[PDB]
Amino acid sequence: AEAWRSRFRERVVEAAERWESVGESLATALTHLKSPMHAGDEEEAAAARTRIQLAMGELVDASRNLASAMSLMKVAELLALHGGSVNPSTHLGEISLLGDQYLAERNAGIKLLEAGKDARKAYISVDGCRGNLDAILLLLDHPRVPCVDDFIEEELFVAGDNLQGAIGNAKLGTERAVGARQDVS
Repeated sequence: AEAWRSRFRERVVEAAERWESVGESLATALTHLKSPMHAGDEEEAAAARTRIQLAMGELVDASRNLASAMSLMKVAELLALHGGSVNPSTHLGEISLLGDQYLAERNAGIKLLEAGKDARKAYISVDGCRGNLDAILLLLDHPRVPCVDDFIEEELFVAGDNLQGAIGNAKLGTERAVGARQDVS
């Protein structure tokens, strides 16, 4: 009923920082993916590869900070499940079983559980976007393929769609994590 609650707050505070970093990296990645990419000239292909490598660097940052946010939020939940348990040998089965003396942590925990889902969906969508950008890199090395620029256009569209999905998940996840922070601050 004491120390774990501070640790819980610190983890929620740090999770919200990670989430805000994720949103910034995803947004910057998308700025690189707006205009068309072309393979039919070596200079245009090089321009496109550079844009892709910039986007990829932002997506690695986003993925890392998503992985950190998930870990932090999970540890916070477990702090509460163990900390809130009446018997020192056992942990609570789920956050909604927390006693009403820990209402702040219980309210925060409910948000962290859904933020966890938001983070996992964002992570998956980022990996999808990466997959599309990897496909474009393959297509840029086959300029003689008929219709190669149509295939690039297809993959670029899907990359943006996947990334826009992640952006939406991160918006919600960040909102939940800041809500959780507010619950315990």
